[PDB]
Amino acid sequence: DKIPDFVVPGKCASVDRNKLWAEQTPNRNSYAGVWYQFALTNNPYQLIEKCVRNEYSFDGKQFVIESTGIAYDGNLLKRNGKLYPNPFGEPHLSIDYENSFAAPLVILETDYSNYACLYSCIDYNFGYHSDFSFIFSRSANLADQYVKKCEAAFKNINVDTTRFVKTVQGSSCPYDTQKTL
Amino acid sequence: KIPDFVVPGKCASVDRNKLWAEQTPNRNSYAGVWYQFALTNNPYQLIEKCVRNEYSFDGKQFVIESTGIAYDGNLLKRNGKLYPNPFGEPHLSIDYENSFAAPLVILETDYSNYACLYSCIDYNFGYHSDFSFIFSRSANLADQYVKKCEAAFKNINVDTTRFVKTVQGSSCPYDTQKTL
Repeated sequence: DKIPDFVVPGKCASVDRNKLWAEQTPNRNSYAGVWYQFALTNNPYQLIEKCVRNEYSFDGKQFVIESTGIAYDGNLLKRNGKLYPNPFGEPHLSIDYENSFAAPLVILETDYSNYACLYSCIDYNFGYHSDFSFIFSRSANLADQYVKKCEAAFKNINVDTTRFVKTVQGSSCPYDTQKTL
Repeated sequence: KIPDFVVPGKCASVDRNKLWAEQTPNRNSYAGVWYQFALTNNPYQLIEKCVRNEYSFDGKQFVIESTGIAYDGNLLKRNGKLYPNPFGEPHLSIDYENSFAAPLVILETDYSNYACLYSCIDYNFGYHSDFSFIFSRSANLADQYVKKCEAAFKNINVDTTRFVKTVQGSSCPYDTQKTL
């Protein structure tokens, strides 16, 4: 039987969240600014297809996010999000978007000034999980040397990195318009 | 051949503002114990049988302790919260430990006997998944109340033939559950 490639046998991987939380908590401000989605694994919840540009502002307690790009129907779209600590005190963040749902998000690795590797995972009641991974860049392109760092990080928690698909970015994108939305 | 909980089209419009206006003043009456009477197929629900949800309202949100028999036959406790949607939208978020948070609308409730609850998420490919529940204040629920819920789901075009009854009653260790 065929199932989607983002439904995978087994339980979500462990991820040493307490380590990452302690490393990231004092650096929150540095995570703010603009991040471009360089690539992601197949994700049925993402409404923005191309030129995905995420603007993060940090208010000391959470990040407010303005995500923009071209939707699957070819129109420009702006979505409003928030990233805040998980409400039960677990050492991870919730990413929540307006008119959507919220999901756990771990920053598996970032150097803050070039790239970030992101990960979210959900267990089902029937012996499978679904995970969603992103590679984020501070610019429209990202050098092979940083892509490999994410690839290693994902490979290490057992994610099939052949699942990554590159997002359209670059001078074909109307970034100046997107920022006015 | 897709799961019966992946449905064509966009999530339904549900008159959330009308609901919110009704329920806001009555939040305290929504606390206490609610049994899951029936639900549509849900892959995120870890508790299979004897599902008992205890709600406490602290003024801003509800704190939830959900208990019952897991799919492996063991007893399970899950901690949840229910709070206003953080963007200011007129609905609630239901959020469970080591899970995710989803929008939750109470389509109808009389507080003393039943509640009909609904959650919907849209996909980028033109389909949605919705999850529906019938809650009761007792292990059983009279027919007249089930029917009110069936009417409310029908009104939003949910196919009520998707509902399955949850095991409750004699076979359940509620006394032990209360203890977890």
